[PDB]
Amino acid sequence: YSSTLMTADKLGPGGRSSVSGITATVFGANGFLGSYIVNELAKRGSQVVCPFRSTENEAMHLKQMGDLGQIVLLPELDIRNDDDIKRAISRSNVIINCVGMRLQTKNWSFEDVHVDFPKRLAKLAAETGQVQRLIHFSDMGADENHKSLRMRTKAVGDKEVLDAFPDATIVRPGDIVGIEDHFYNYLIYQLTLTVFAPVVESGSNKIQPTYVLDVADAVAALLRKPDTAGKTLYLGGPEVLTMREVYDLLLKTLRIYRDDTVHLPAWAVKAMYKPFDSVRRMLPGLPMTSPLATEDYVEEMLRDKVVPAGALGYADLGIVPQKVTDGLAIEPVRHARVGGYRWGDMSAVAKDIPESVRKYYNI
Amino acid sequence: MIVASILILIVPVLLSVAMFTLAERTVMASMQRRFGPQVSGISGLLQPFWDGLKLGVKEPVLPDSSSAGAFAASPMISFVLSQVAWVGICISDASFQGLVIMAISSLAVYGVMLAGWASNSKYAFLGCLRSVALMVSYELSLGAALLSIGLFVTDGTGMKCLNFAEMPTTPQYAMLPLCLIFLVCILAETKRDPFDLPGYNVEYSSLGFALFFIAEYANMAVMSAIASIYFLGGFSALKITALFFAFVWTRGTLPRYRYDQFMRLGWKAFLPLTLAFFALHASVAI
Amino acid sequence: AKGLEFVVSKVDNVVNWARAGSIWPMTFGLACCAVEMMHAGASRYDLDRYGIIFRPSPRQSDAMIVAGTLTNKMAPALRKVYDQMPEPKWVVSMGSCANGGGYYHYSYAVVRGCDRVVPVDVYVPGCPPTAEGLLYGLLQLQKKIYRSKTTQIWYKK
Amino acid sequence: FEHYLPMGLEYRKFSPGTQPVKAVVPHDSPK
Amino acid sequence: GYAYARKTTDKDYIASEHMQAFGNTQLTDYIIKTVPKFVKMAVTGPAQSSVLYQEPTIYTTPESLVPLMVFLRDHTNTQFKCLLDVTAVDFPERAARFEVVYHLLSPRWNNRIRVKVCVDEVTAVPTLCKVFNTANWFERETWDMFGVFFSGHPDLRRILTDYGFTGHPLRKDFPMTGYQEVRYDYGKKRVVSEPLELTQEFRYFDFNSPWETLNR
Amino acid sequence: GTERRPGESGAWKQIERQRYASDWENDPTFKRTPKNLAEVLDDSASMLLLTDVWRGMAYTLGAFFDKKVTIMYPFEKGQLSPRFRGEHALRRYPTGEERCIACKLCEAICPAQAITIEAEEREDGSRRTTRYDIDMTKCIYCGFCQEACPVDAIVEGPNFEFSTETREELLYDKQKLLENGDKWETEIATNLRTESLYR
Amino acid sequence: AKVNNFTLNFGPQVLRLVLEMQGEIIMRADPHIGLLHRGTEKLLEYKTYLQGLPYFDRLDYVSMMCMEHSYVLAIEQLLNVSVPLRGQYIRVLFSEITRVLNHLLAITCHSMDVGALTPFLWAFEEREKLFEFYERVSGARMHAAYFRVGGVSQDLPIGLLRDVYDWARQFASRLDEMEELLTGNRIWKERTVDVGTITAQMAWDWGCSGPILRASGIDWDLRKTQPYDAYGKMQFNVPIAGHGDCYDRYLVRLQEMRESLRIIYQCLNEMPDGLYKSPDGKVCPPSRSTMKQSMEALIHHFKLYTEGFHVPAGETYRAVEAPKGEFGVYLVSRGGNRPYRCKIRSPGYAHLQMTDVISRGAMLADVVTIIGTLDVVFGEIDR
Amino acid sequence: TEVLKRGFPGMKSVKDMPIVQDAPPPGGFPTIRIERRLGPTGVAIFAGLAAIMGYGFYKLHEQRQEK
Ligand SMILES: NC(=O)C1=CN([C@@H]2O[C@H](COP(=O)(O)OP(=O)(O)OC[C@H]3O[C@@H](n4cnc5c(N)ncnc54)[C@H](OP(=O)(O)O)[C@@H]3O)[C@@H](O)[C@H]2O)C=CC1
Ligand SMILES: COC1=C(OC)C(=O)C(C/C=C(\C)CC/C=C(\C)CC/C=C(\C)CC/C=C(\C)CCC=C(C)C)=C(C)C1=O
Ligand code: SF4
Ligand code: SF4
Ligand code: SF4
Repeated sequence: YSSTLMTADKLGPGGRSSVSGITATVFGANGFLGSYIVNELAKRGSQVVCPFRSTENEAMHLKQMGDLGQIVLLPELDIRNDDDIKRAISRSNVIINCVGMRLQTKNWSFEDVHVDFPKRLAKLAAETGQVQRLIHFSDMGADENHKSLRMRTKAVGDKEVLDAFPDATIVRPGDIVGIEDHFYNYLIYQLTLTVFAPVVESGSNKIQPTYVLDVADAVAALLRKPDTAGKTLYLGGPEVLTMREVYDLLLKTLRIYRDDTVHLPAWAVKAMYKPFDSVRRMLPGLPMTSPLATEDYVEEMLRDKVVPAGALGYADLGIVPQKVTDGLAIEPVRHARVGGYRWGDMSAVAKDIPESVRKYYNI
Repeated sequence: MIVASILILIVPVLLSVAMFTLAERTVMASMQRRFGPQVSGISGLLQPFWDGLKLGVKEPVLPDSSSAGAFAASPMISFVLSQVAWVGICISDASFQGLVIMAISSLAVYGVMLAGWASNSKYAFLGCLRSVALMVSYELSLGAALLSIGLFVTDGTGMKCLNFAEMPTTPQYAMLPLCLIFLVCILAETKRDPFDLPGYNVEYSSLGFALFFIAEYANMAVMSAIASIYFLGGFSALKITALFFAFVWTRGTLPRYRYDQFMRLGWKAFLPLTLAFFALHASVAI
Repeated sequence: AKGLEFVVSKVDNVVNWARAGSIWPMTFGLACCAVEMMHAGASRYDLDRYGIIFRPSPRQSDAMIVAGTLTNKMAPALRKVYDQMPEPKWVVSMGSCANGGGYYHYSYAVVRGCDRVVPVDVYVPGCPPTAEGLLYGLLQLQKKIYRSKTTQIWYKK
Repeated sequence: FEHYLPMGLEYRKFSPGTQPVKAVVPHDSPK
Repeated sequence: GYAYARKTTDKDYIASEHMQAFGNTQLTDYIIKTVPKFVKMAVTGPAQSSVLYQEPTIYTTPESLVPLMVFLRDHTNTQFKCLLDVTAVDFPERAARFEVVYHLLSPRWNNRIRVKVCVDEVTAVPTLCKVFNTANWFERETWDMFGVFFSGHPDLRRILTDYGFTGHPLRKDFPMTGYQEVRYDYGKKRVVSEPLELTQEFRYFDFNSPWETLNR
Repeated sequence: GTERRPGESGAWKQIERQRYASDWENDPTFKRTPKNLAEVLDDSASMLLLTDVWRGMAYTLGAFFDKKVTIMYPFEKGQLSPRFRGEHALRRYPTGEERCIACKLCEAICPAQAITIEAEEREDGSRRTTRYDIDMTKCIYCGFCQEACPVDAIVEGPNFEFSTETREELLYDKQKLLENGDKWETEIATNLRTESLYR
Repeated sequence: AKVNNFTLNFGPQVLRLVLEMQGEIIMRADPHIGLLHRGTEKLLEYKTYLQGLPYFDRLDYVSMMCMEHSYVLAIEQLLNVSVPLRGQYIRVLFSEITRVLNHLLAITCHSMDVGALTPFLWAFEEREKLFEFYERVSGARMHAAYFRVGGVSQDLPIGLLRDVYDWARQFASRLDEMEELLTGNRIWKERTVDVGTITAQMAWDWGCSGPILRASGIDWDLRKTQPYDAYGKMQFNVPIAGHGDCYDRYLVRLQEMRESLRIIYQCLNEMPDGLYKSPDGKVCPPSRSTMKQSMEALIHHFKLYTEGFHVPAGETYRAVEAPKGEFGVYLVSRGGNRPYRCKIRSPGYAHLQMTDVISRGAMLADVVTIIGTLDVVFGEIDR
Repeated sequence: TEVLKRGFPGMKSVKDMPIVQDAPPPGGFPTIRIERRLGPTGVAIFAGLAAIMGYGFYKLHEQRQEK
């Protein structure tokens, strides 16, 4: 149980054909973070079971991630049915929950996804007896006294999970950056493609964004260390930034020479977002609706979302988190700049380059 | 009533474009001793509609290195020009109707060149100039052919015009070589065989691509109607079908030219021939 | 509720009829198996009869047919062309070489299956498969497209 | 001009699994 | 440039009697006597051209490969105009483990010949690019597969293996499956090379009889 | 015809050569200059007014009105022979006992190493396999295993329509191969009643 | 002026080309190959001689049995094995059927690359007929593994020669209707005449063979100068042209199809009765009835299907007039049941090396014509 | 062993064993065509074209006078 999870059945040096001994069930495996977690587990020789609700075309990318027989795909998942949850975890000694929601729909509310399903999942996990680890994902700004509904339902579900499954680990990362993220992508869709970009108040609320590969490494580091069972970890990058600094960094990176943002009082932003929030129910959910066009985002922007003092973070897992503002994490937003990424004139350094290279590049 | 007449014109144009692209597949198959589309609907009669609906739910690829406005504008410009040219064929009474359609078809070059400028491909820029050079080179022979045609078009009051309702309703036997040159010029404008070497829509997907092909087939139908008006004694459904069958028949049986080969053909054969025929017809018309 | 769910199910029926009857694949004629794919497109079997048009660019392509062996030198190019196709897309692995390395499975230069680089929907077995066997695999891919229900899944989100 | 596509029984009249005469294949020399 | 179409009738013959007799019997002795310093060893064996004859194999030093090949191309009795291939064979038991092999064809007199050079891993062989134009790609492939360096080549670079491939695969001490393998990584979004792992390792079957006499 | 003309030359060096020198008149594959009026009219009716395009057009129009060679799969099939090498299968005697006796000859001859065999003795003393795998994604469908088998246990049957959706469905074990043989036994026996005259 | 060359990358999608242009005129062409290099020469060292035979079907996979032929002949020469008469006739007949298949594909793929689409669809139904001929004798439409050391694998089934005669009775009509679309057409001539000219000195200096060599005025056919099996008995002509043109190669290839039809007709009438396999039981496996009834046959069946025959120590190079030129195998034997070294010589490897000197002075739309007229397949190029 | 396969009851010599193989018919197959087998005079084509164009020009003159 302690460190018998990672040692007792480990066969091979740890590549694609090796065996790690982990059978894991990842809920929400076709999502943004879940795909990276499923890739992290399967590449080391673990069997990963992936139930999903969507069409098979949106889950086909998970089939590549592991050797023959080690990626198991279970379509038509209904999380209101306990039989599907029971079948999906029936051979697993690790359960990882990445199921979450950002907007409400006439079929699904925040309590159904953040409260009721994690409680029933923790109960059915404790019923089996062979599940040695339950990794539940919540947010850094989760709080029971939060005006935003999703943060409050997330904290309530964290309490229910720690109640029903006492050794379950609660993971609370900050904003996650990546190619398919929900943080820079919507901010770039707000800087471009709109007449103006509203900023709540002065934009001085602080955040701690983190990289998706560091969170994927954090899950494996949690599975290694037995002490982290039953704890709560906050995952945040090495830099604390305000939203105005994030907007300035995106405007400098995109090479946009016209600041289209406008600072607005919070009541004005809520008055803008109110007509498309009283009609969010009785509707099956519309494409290209931003998760920033809600009052819950406005309430989140009136507070800090950072790692608390004395909390367990990346350093207790042995991980030095990568920088988010520069390097490989900022390379996808550099592709959306005006004109294209491109190299340059490339002629100052081609002086003492050999003969065929300059003609090959037509310099 | 004008909006109603234009929409009632637009409906058979798009229906006919779908049936043209199906009929091209099936006639090309029958020349090659096969069947062509038969499964998709009874006798394959739903294949263009499922192609259109498949492209409708297809993902639009917007490259994040191009200029989005010109990239969107190029197939829209092509489609709009094809529809406007059809309106000029059927919902006009103008004195210089053939000149109007020649002016519209001279505008159709812009979609190719905007696609070449917008998309950041190395050989899209290379092929757009070749396609524009081909269309530009054969437009002059089309214009000189129109000059030869207009020397004999007079209405009842005695005024010379290019009005389509004043054209005679008998085939123009005196202008058979000019008719053949006109048909090969139509083949050159639509980038068909044997001039199909240049493609420019290599970066387009879904309904922008669909707009490109609807514009191409509608322009082919425009030029077919124009040739039937000028040389075949009128505009009719049978003549449209027969000329389309002839174009598919030529596409089945011939190979294509090199770039410099059709450039030499258009600048050393077709233009001097149309100009010499214009001088001869002007000598006759005195 | 019953009427709107019935309409949504019929929207899936029509969309699946369109997508399965208009598959435009992209040819990777790497090796031996490409000749049988040419024979599938020829007059005896007539892939164009089923609505299949071979397309040169990945932007207009609906599917990928890997017909031949994949080497270590060719794998990033295949991956790059796969990444340039738009959604929804499928991959058909054809013949033993693309399926699992085949006769070159223990070589220093060959990728043991195109599964290792791209995800695959339908596997056609043989060395080479016959053109008629490739027709069977493509009809099976059509059957996979028929069971999809996209707007019903969207309606219950 | 000889026509492609012969009609019925003018080509492959018998299937190879229904050979009309039994075959006696030599596998050794009499010497 | 020879074997021009000259007879307009059907020819029922191959070669003439005197030249075929000279090529099939006397060519080894002729080459040895005319240019003795070029030849270090000769084998007359089972005849590349046909199953019915015998044909020579000439061993030479790398210092005289180019003059010997020029002589074999341009001499009036040995007009070997076509170079069919250049390759190598690895003999790890020898002090010089490589044998570079050149096959030639004479369209003038329906003959063939084989020329060998023995070198180790660090002795360069002179290029034959100036003598025969096909020697370029074959020497590039021989360098790629065996690591034989051909001095004086215009652009000796690898032609067959992967772009970053170090190692010469046709050596006897190189493994059949190699050292690295290739897969796509979803995290790095790139096709990545990794150390080799096999789901089923290769089974080596040792069939060789302890009564067999032919093993050399 | 295969004749050449000065002007129809595809390149530039020969185009420059034919218009500045009369070396093309010595070559016998060239068409000669017309000598009188009627020959000039024949040459002009060749170059202008086409008539070489029209012969190909007449041939393709004749093909438009001709017969077609398409079969309507899967309602109509192609033509195969009893020697056809399709899906591998394991066979039984008419009693119901397996023919295979674990000799490991088919595993030795397999050039792809697509066969994996383990065996021990059965509880009645018989020599039988406990594992018989065929990796169908490694197989090359040569038929050498069918040739090496001395008891006709492994065959390649007449089935070619066995495409799957997962690759794990193409790693056949012993039970599935016996199920294939139990499915296809009568057809395999009919094929082998003819092919035993030759083998 | 000081005009630098404009370079171009031509296709990842398996030929990669790096061109240089001075406008519309090419100055250099550099093919980058190895995208189909699967290391078959290394893998043949780990196979027995029967095990490594189906590797050769997958080298020139348009022409399979001709690739098998040279490997089999190289083994037979070192083994000192004689092939019986009927097996030699069968080998010649199926070699000529193979040549007809290859030339059909090569000419129609070339004409499709130029732009003519119909001859492809017309010729592939004839290709389907010849694939049925392959399948009826070997059970495989393409990778037959039919030619073996000492003869062929199985006898001809009863009823094959009847159908081969029925196909050969109408094949000349098919070739005739093929030439009505291409031979006297001005667009095809303007694409092919005087494009990529090869003289005789350049052909021999660049190691050319096959129909390239005959279109430059060289009378060289390996089936007439160094004959193998029963090719010396066959009566046929060598077609000769003298420009070195794409057009002349197209005409030579059509005439070679006619001559292959002539050889096929001669083999259908002179097919003898007798053995199709060599009676040396220590090389050739026994019949299945003999194996189930005599002890020596079962021992030889067991040993030939596990260890295989031992080839005596030595070396040879043996070549065959493959439909793309000279295909040769250099076999090195140390004495074991496995080849010590097996070098494969392919004609398309030498033909593709010439693209730098053949495309000079041509335009971009003539590169595909040059590649099509060299008749290249990258399985045999990239071994 | 071969006598067990091809021999018949009462066979006296090993040279009497039957052989039934794929064979050409007696007299062989009939001969086939191998080589290639193959318009109007340009004066005739030009005469027909001139006749059609002359009729067209006459009709043009007549319709011009009527107009
Ligand atoms: N920066 C971030 O993104 C942060 C994320 N988190 C939390 O971590 C998790 C990451 O989710 P992320 O991947 O980031 O965003 P996603 O929205 O991509 O994750 C959504 C996943 O949950 C599934 N899902 C949602 N609702 C349901 C449902 N009712 N029934 C079944 N499956 C459902 C989706 O499946 P389908 O695709 O079919 O909807 C998808 O697989 C979430 O819990 C998120 O709140 C924490 C901090 C920040
Ligand atoms: C070899 O040549 C060919 C190609 O290569 C050049 C091709 O690419 C294609 C394929 C591409 C196609 C068919 C796209 C172009 C045509 C379209 C989009 C059809 C247009 C039809 C319309 C607008 C009418 C259909 C809509 C209706 C009926 C409205 C439905 C509404 C309701 C039910 C409410 C074909 C067929 C082809 O032959
Ligand atoms: S699977 Fe067989 S036929 Fe297909 S490419 Fe590979 S070797 Fe060739
Ligand atoms: S048919 Fe060939 S590849 Fe398949 S199991 Fe038998 S020997 Fe192996
Ligand atoms: S199938 Fe035949 S050859 Fe293979 S182990 Fe069984 S008995 Fe032996």
